[PDB]
Amino acid sequence: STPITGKVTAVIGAIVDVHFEQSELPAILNALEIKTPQGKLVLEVAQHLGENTVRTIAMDGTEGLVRGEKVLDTGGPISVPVGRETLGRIINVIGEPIDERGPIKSKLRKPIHAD
Amino acid sequence: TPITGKVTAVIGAIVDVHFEQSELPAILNALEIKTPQGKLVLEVAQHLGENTVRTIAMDGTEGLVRGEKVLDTGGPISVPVGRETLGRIINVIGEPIDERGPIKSKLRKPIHAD
Amino acid sequence: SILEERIKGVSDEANLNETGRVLAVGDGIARVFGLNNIQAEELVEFSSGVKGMALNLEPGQVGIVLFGSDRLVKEGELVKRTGNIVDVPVGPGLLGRVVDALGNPIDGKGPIDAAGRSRAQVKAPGILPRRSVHEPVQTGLKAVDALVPIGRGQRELIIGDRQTGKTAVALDTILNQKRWNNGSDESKKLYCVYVAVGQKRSTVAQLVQTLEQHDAMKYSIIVAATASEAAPLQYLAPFTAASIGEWFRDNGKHALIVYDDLSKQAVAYRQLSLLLRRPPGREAYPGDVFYLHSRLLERAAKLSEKEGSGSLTALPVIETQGGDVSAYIPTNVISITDGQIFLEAELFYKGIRPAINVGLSVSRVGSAAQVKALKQVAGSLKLFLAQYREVAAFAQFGSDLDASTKQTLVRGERLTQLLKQNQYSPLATEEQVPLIYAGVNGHLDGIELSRIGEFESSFLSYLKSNHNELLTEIREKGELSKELLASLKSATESFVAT
Amino acid sequence: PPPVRLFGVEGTYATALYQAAAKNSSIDAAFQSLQKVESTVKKNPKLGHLLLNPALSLKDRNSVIDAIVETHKNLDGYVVNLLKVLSENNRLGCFEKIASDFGVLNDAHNGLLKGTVTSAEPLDPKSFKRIEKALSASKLVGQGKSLKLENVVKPEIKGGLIVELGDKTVDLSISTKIQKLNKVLED
Repeated sequence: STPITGKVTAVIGAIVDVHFEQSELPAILNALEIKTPQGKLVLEVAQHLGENTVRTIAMDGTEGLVRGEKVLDTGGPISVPVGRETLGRIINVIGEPIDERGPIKSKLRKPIHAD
Repeated sequence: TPITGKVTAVIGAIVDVHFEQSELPAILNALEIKTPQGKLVLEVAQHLGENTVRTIAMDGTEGLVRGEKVLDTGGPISVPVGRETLGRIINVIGEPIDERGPIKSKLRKPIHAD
Repeated sequence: SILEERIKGVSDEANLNETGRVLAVGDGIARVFGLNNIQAEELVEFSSGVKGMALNLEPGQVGIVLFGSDRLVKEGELVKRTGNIVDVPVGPGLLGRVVDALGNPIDGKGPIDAAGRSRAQVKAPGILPRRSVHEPVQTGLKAVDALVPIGRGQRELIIGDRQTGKTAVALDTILNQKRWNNGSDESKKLYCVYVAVGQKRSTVAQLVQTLEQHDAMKYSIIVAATASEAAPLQYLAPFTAASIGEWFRDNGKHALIVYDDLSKQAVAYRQLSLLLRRPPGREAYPGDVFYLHSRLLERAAKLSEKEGSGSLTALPVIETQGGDVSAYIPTNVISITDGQIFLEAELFYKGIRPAINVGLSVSRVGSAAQVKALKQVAGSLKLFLAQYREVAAFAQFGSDLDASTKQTLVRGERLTQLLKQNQYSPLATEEQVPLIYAGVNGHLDGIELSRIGEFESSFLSYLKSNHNELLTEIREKGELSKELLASLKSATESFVAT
Repeated sequence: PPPVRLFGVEGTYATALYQAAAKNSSIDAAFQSLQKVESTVKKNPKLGHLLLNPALSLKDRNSVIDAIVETHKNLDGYVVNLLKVLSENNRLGCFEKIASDFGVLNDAHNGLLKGTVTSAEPLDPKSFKRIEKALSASKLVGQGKSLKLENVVKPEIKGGLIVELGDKTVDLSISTKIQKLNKVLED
């Protein structure tokens, strides 16, 4: 878990609103992971709306979401892998291999947002 | 049914009633507001809850005093049909216009149908 | 004490997990007070019998889209979570059956022989699961086959103004698949799934009768969601049709899925979004309209040896009401799809009926899905036509143009007339190869425009009688040998004119 | 005008009722007794958890009157009218909200103030008193107004201190100073 535990409040589509614990708010552009049998669904925090209720946009797909579902926080922008070991392989948005030559094992990772 | 209510609001011809029974006449039921305008035919289209429905009003809402009794027709408007409706001109309320007297009808049917 | 007892007395006394009591009714979209634990997209059985899936899980009050009428619904009722996301029977029993959205046979040939159940959304086959396409399929419309060759796994968007035989274009494809249907191989056999959304029961009924007449109803599945039938059910109708398709594909068997029309699907989702108060996009079609369409269309594939070997072929259809392709829904779809099969209204009146305007028709997948023989013959069919289009445009003036341009003009005119297609007539590819050879090798350039129609019928007959050796070979070898081309050359010449 | 404008969203109508409690001025003591009514709501919360439950109409208003019959009468006729008003507006989720806000107005009239000295870590009690003293020996607590200085622990609010009270702070934390040091040595 994390003290930044949020419980979904509203799934109205890609928009999924989460109700993080008071005084334990995340920051805009963070990456939330929700443990799921589909892997971890990543929701990008895009607003704070008040009293530790955020409105986040889903990155990956949604369905069967239990409203009130605990939300762990990665704490920041999605971290891809970087390296020359990212050469010659298919990678996806969250950085997962599509060629399935196993995990893109790399020395370093970097966030998606960079200045 | 003898479910009465009063007219809380009169926003256009989309009157809102506040029924006393928490049984609110189902969607597509019909209501008569008892007035010197005869009846006014309304058809429940939303229940806004709180025992306050919001009703489409088919007949004119002019002169409505707020808090005016309603009576529940209890279902979709029952038209008059028959082979003796042949040669009759009927209004929306299902009543003559050509005054070939009261509509000779045996069976009266709900306006909505599947 | 007394107040706590009395409080318990006026209180519901249910935690409203698995249940919740309706509150505020109307607009065919409900709102329930309760349902604290609920899974998304789950099916909830309202205790007025009606069942409704849930699309808004807004705090404390779940916005549940009914699959039925709200006239059945009365506020304050309980809704009890079915606990199942929507699912459909899928099976080979659908062959020769019309089914409604929930799969209930509306043809009334009784319960489907359903070899499975499926889930409303089933994810598209990945990069690796697909085989690289090389599966030709021919619609029996020469212009389509030649100019925009159709393969299996690709999406080709049939677009053009409404009911200008919009239906009829699709049905032509189905009829030529008889040639494959007769054929024993399952990779040949397309189990064709025609989806009719928003369309009236009478139209569909006429269509099934036509299919029965043409005896293709057998290998046909008709998935229908008529106009009356619910807006969620209409939205759900392509995706559960798709599931039936994935099952064929998975089985290794090939199929073709017609989605006519996606445009009414968009209107349905629009209705839902505007009565779920969800933000409506451009033209009031919601922000995640693209998400629906893209996932549906990308489910089409041809599979490798990883799984199956089947291929679902897709033909999406958008009827452009305005005829405006720059509208949000056509634009979104156009980007998604691998082709456009633009039709022109003016050319319909010009006498091509159906009329296909191939200026805005593309098939990016191309002639790897085109028969080798047919690739050869229609090779410069394109060049001549392309020249004809430009040449014809200047040529209307009525001036006596330079002869080289009028060589084009004269040849080009004959080609258009040659191409002309008549409704309810599919053409055999073996007997489309001669006509395109004849034209391309210019044996019909001389033949007068007026009698091109006369010549065509006779020519086929003359070959059928005499050069029937040629026809057998075209079918048998599917690529034309030099010898066969020469033989064909002589043959065309042999029937100098009718 | 009530001491301090809340801005008053919903509960602010009840803050105007607190102005009426100053007007019929026994309503100032009515704010103490209404704090006793909030204490009754603090005994309530099994029923209060049911009270966040929607849909109690005229029967909900009668049920609220039954809870009021369990009560002794703290906040009087203004409180009874507020019970009817909140019943009429049908919301228990801004029931305690009005309570907190009425509390702010009440303790504003009393003149009590609330400060805080968020720091990375807890601070001495000697420190607590010395800052409360300091605040009294500054214009911030002009004296005539009380203070409840609460040190809060928030290591996220890095080393040093931040004192807060009014719209006035002194922030002698580490992070801000480090920030400034860095910036100029990147210039």
